[PDB]
Amino acid sequence: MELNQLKSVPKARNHKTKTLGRGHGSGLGKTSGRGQKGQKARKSGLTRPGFEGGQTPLYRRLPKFGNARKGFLKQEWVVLNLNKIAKLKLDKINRASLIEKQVISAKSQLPIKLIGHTKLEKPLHFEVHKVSKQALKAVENANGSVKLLE
Amino acid sequence: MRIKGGKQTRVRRKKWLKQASGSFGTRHASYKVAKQTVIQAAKYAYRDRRNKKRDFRSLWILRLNAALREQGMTYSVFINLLKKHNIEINRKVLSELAIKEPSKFNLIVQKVKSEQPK
Amino acid sequence: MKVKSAAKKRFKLTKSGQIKRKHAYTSHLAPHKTTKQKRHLRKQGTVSASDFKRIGNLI
RNA sequence: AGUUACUAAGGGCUUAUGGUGGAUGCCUUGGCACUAAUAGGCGAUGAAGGACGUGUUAACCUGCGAUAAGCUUC
RNA sequence: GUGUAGUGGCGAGCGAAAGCGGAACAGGCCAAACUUAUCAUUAGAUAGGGGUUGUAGGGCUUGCAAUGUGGACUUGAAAACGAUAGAAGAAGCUGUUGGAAAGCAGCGCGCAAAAGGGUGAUAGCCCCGUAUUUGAAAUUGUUUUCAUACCUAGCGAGAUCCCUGAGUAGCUCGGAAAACGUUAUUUUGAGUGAAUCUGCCCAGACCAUUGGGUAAGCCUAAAUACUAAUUAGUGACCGAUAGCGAAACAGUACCGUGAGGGAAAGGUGAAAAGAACCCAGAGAUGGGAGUGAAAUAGAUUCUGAAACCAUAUGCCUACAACGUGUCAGAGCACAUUAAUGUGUGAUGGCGUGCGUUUUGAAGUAUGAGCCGGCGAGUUAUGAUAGCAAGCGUUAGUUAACCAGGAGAUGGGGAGCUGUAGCGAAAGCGAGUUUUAAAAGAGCGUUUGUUUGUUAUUAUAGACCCGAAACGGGUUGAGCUAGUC
RNA sequence: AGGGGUGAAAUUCCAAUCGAAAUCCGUGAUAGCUGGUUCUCGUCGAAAUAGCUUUAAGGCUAGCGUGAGAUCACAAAUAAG
RNA sequence: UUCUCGCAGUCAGACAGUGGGGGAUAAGCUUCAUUGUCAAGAGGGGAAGAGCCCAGAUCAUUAAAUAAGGUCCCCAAAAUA
RNA sequence: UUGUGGUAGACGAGCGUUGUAUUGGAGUUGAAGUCAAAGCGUGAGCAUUGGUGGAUCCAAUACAAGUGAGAAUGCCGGCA
RNA sequence: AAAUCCAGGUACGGGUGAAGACACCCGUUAGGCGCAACGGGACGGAAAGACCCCGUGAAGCUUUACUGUAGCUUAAUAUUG
RNA sequence: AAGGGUGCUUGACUGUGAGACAUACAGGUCGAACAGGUGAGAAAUCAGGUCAUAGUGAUCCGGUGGUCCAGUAUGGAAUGG
Ligand SMILES: [Mg+2]
Ligand SMILES: [Mg+2]
Ligand SMILES: [Mg+2]
Ligand SMILES: [Mg+2]
Ligand SMILES: [Mg+2]
Ligand SMILES: [Mg+2]
Ligand SMILES: [Mg+2]
Ligand SMILES: [Mg+2]
Ligand SMILES: [Mg+2]
Ligand SMILES: [Mg+2]
Ligand SMILES: [Mg+2]
Ligand SMILES: [Mg+2]
Ligand SMILES: [Mg+2]
Ligand SMILES: [Mg+2]
Ligand SMILES: [Mg+2]
Ligand SMILES: [Mg+2]
Ligand SMILES: [Mg+2]
Ligand SMILES: [Mg+2]
Ligand SMILES: [Mg+2]
Ligand SMILES: [Mg+2]
Ligand SMILES: [Mg+2]
Ligand SMILES: [Mg+2]
Ligand SMILES: [Mg+2]
Ligand SMILES: [Mg+2]
Ligand SMILES: [Mg+2]
Ligand SMILES: [Mg+2]
Ligand SMILES: [Mg+2]
Ligand SMILES: [Mg+2]
Ligand SMILES: [Mg+2]
Ligand SMILES: [Mg+2]
Ligand SMILES: [Mg+2]
Ligand SMILES: [Mg+2]
Ligand SMILES: [Mg+2]
Ligand SMILES: [Mg+2]
Ligand SMILES: [Mg+2]
Ligand SMILES: [Mg+2]
Ligand SMILES: [Mg+2]
Ligand SMILES: [Mg+2]
Ligand SMILES: [Mg+2]
Ligand SMILES: [Mg+2]
Ligand SMILES: [Mg+2]
Ligand SMILES: [Mg+2]
Ligand SMILES: [Mg+2]
Ligand SMILES: [Mg+2]
Ligand SMILES: [Mg+2]
Ligand SMILES: [Mg+2]
Ligand SMILES: [Mg+2]
Ligand SMILES: [Mg+2]
Ligand SMILES: [Mg+2]
Ligand SMILES: [Mg+2]
Ligand SMILES: [Mg+2]
Ligand SMILES: [Mg+2]
Ligand SMILES: [Mg+2]
Ligand SMILES: [Mg+2]
Ligand SMILES: [Mg+2]
Ligand SMILES: [Mg+2]
Ligand SMILES: [Mg+2]
Ligand SMILES: [Mg+2]
Ligand SMILES: [Mg+2]
Ligand SMILES: [Mg+2]
Ligand SMILES: [Mg+2]
Ligand SMILES: [Mg+2]
Ligand SMILES: [Mg+2]
Ligand SMILES: [Mg+2]
Ligand SMILES: [Mg+2]
Ligand SMILES: [Mg+2]
Ligand SMILES: [Mg+2]
Ligand SMILES: [Mg+2]
Ligand SMILES: [Mg+2]
Ligand SMILES: [Mg+2]
Ligand SMILES: [Mg+2]
Ligand SMILES: [Mg+2]
Ligand SMILES: [Mg+2]
Ligand SMILES: [Mg+2]
Ligand SMILES: [Mg+2]
Ligand SMILES: [Mg+2]
Ligand SMILES: [Mg+2]
Ligand SMILES: [Mg+2]
Repeated sequence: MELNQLKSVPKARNHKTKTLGRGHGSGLGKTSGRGQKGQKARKSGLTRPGFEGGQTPLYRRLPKFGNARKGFLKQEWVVLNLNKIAKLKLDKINRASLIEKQVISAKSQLPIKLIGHTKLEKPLHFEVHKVSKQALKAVENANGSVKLLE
Repeated sequence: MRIKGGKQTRVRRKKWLKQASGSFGTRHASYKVAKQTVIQAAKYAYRDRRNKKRDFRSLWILRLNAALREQGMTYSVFINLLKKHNIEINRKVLSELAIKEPSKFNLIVQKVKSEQPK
Repeated sequence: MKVKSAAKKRFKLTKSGQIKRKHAYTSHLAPHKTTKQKRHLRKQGTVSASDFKRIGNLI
């Protein structure tokens, strides 16, 4: 395309802009889509979100959830899942190898966890802080191995 | 970018003014009254097209009715005879015949009068 | 936009976007309800479709 | 006896012209928002801001201060 | 990081501190010990040496190694880069329309100069300039070099002695600061009040263990905030109702006792060559003449719209019930964006305006005297949904910042979304919560991300106009009320 | 000298204004209440109902409209039994 | 006309027939259920009329057949017994 | 073949103004503006000629908006 | 000059209609245009009704309405033997 | 019979719950069937309060009992779940 003839893909650039003040021929004149003389037709707006006209809102009607660990943050974990790790190409899965594969950031010290049930064909040698009993069963059903770092 | 209105309002206003040419005083001078008169005149024109279609039929019926009463026949029976004889002619052309061609109009009335239906 | 502090602490989300909630009438006046009513109100629920739209933009 | 035009004191319509008026169009020793640098003060050695006065020159504006529309030096 | 932990009549709302990525980076100095000299040395005071801390430091006594490196630092000398005036600075003629050439056409030329302004129209080569090369007697700014003051220096041994900031830290009673509506931490109006490196404070009440740090003394460049002003320049900014209220002599005229409020108004022509002279008139002025391309460009000075006021060709109108038009329709008068043409309309049929708000308006409801200009859905930051494009299954994409034209962009992977869910949570994991249960039931056992456009929405004044009001500051007792 | 003054007292007077001056500022106060909101064509096209509401001239959800997608029959309409 | 998603407007209704409540078998009254119209709908009949009857306007035609209603004149159209 | 009354409202397709970027073109042998006329379009709208006017303007494809006036006892100016 | 003014070429009777018509339906009357008068109508003009109601409006005032507070009073504590 | 009397008892249970009624939401109503351990009865069977429909109040806040959860460096505690 030249600079004197440049075109967008159809139905990508231009869409029908709803002009609210330019005449009745567009169907959006005078009132401009607000309705007629009520609260929603003034400049203020649409009240508050969640309001119910004075009736107790839904959130104010329902009991509050409880936070057992008040003031704490859940310990984040980096999880290696067995259904997808097969797609990744590597053997002897340790922290350093994941760093080279850039699954984990080198500036992170989160403990590695092993999760999954899906059967894997080739054997892998994991170095994981935590592993499920049946995930370990699947891994050791093949000729792989898992060592639990402490 | 301050777009300024000029030649846009005046052109569309002068169109309405041009349409309302020949009106009484301010009805052709001021744009507002001119616009109202054109809309009202358009409504009148629309309604009178329909009313013209009906009024000219009535006038043809009246002329045809008169042309028949001079010969002793009535409109109500003339059309019935026309239908039974299968003759299909507008009252417009029939009235035009009775005003322009008295002899041939009299020929049509003579055939519808007595000749065997079909 | 700020998430409403009352919308949270009362509405937890799920995998498919459903908004979990707790049943009301479970704070006091226990003898005025039957054990069937109490054990049915103990379980949690989800907001109805009439409120799903209003809670989605609230969270 | 019957059917009849001319009237225009004045008014209406179309078109053309003249007058009041400054809309539209073009322009601007003027404004606005910033960029890159400089600088971020003046004053008892009299400040900022004013009054008065000064011409071969009516008033106003600007400059100037009894050395008064300018004085000396580089 | 996140609108996260939290804080909120747990309502409206408010909202960090760690960590990570960047811009810049710098650490110094007193009091006390100890010692010197002097003060009727009652010093408990003055002036010096010594010292500045946490993997504790310093002083006391005793040795080795040192003559340096660096400053937030004083005076000078020299040099460089600038600022406040400037100098030089290339290249065209002919013909045509035209009042006028620079336009147009022919043939050329210069360029580190084709930014711009003027010149009788629209000029690279007519002029001033611009690119580029340069230049300061005098004042002033930045940097560098040399010298010169001031400050600035390591590692041991022994002694077991001394010093390390008091109405201070804590505590109680009322407040506050931090995101916190008072509470671990910080601060203070009243009261009380400690200890001295085996010491004191801190790690969200508090105690013990562990660890971190040295309060009650001071100074500290850089990155950061802003533009009244000076120089250069830019604008998908405005172009006399716009842009500053103010293009003009605008905070003026004017209004008010005062504080205070506050306008309108630009354009002759290339050049005044601004109309000598004649006629009418008292004169202004007008009509000729003259200049000029144009005087219907004449100082009333670019163009000159509508409402409004007058003149006239043509048609109609003085027995006529009219939202004034429409459909038919004679006669009259003309001839065009050549079209079953145009102007008027004797007469016949039909016919109670436009917006607003209402169940319902011709309305005895409302708003507009007419004309012209101005006048009301936007922007910034986020969320959802539709459409489309880029990249894709260990995906996708950068924010700040740096370089680059006030650029596209490159670097920057800090982070954000998705990849595994369930549970209040520890926790488990294609499972998980409930439960004695594996039974039953709830939720899951998959379909992504970054942009562009549109629609809606949240915070902001949020489509525009309109209150009576409230709070804070100033000006008024020249009118009037009281008193002297 | 103004949440003040003065008042032989009437809500008098305080610069033609006084149930509490004038002016500037917060300020573009707020208004569920009036008024206004500017070009065109085509397709489709409502409601004035229920519950709650310090709610009754307002608001939320449901009912009725519109755009996109799915469901082909077992879904939904019109007649007969 | 069922299900899912985006965007709404509506919460003042009116009259006519039919079955009732309140009123007095009064109201162009008020409150309900149901069938229609108007609201948001012109045309023809009703002399004139938002809601009654006939019906549903894409534009042009000086074409034809009809619905409610009507045929002495206004005003289109009739005659017999 | 079935359709095309319509307010609130939903959806789709377009016109017009100013400027910018790429192309091309017109203009003192007369551009914009401005007036008149017996033209062309389904609609916003678009041309042709002549008078006045004296220097800029037009067409196409995209982009950005202070982008469309008949009403607000709307503001300003003029005139009834 | 002035308020006023949607454009007007602006009759009466009965009826109708948003329920009291210069403009609608049916009839009657009326040559075009002034001047001097007087006020019947144009629900005439001037004042976004002061009466009534509505607004989760304002302001002034009152009290054993609520929450506070200036001032007054009592005690502890410091100055304080 | 769902009314009256007698004997034995406490199902006036624990964890649940396919499917429906009615509903804007929040809530309400009926309930087969499963596991545990019981009561009556020889057994079949019945019992998750009464012949049925009124006898009831959300959220926030704080208190009480239990508890296989948290415990702001660690062990507790405080304070929460
Ligand atoms: Mg519409
Ligand atoms: Mg809308
Ligand atoms: Mg309403
Ligand atoms: Mg309105
Ligand atoms: Mg509304
Ligand atoms: Mg309430
Ligand atoms: Mg305009
Ligand atoms: Mg005459
Ligand atoms: Mg005349
Ligand atoms: Mg020179
Ligand atoms: Mg030169
Ligand atoms: Mg030039
Ligand atoms: Mg402490
Ligand atoms: Mg605070
Ligand atoms: Mg220590
Ligand atoms: Mg702790
Ligand atoms: Mg210390
Ligand atoms: Mg101005
Ligand atoms: Mg002006
Ligand atoms: Mg004065
Ligand atoms: Mg002259
Ligand atoms: Mg003039
Ligand atoms: Mg002029
Ligand atoms: Mg006559
Ligand atoms: Mg007569
Ligand atoms: Mg009449
Ligand atoms: Mg007539
Ligand atoms: Mg007529
Ligand atoms: Mg009429
Ligand atoms: Mg309008
Ligand atoms: Mg009304
Ligand atoms: Mg009414
Ligand atoms: Mg009237
Ligand atoms: Mg009235
Ligand atoms: Mg009104
Ligand atoms: Mg009026
Ligand atoms: Mg106007
Ligand atoms: Mg999107
Ligand atoms: Mg980048
Ligand atoms: Mg399961
Ligand atoms: Mg994609
Ligand atoms: Mg006095
Ligand atoms: Mg007050
Ligand atoms: Mg009184
Ligand atoms: Mg007075
Ligand atoms: Mg306002
Ligand atoms: Mg209010
Ligand atoms: Mg339709
Ligand atoms: Mg209805
Ligand atoms: Mg109903
Ligand atoms: Mg209301
Ligand atoms: Mg709704
Ligand atoms: Mg009703
Ligand atoms: Mg009702
Ligand atoms: Mg009825
Ligand atoms: Mg009744
Ligand atoms: Mg009744
Ligand atoms: Mg009624
Ligand atoms: Mg309505
Ligand atoms: Mg009708
Ligand atoms: Mg009729
Ligand atoms: Mg139709
Ligand atoms: Mg027929
Ligand atoms: Mg018939
Ligand atoms: Mg007849
Ligand atoms: Mg339609
Ligand atoms: Mg353009
Ligand atoms: Mg022209
Ligand atoms: Mg505008
Ligand atoms: Mg009546
Ligand atoms: Mg009123
Ligand atoms: Mg109140
Ligand atoms: Mg209030
Ligand atoms: Mg005391
Ligand atoms: Mg018994
Ligand atoms: Mg019993
Ligand atoms: Mg409470
Ligand atoms: Mg602990």
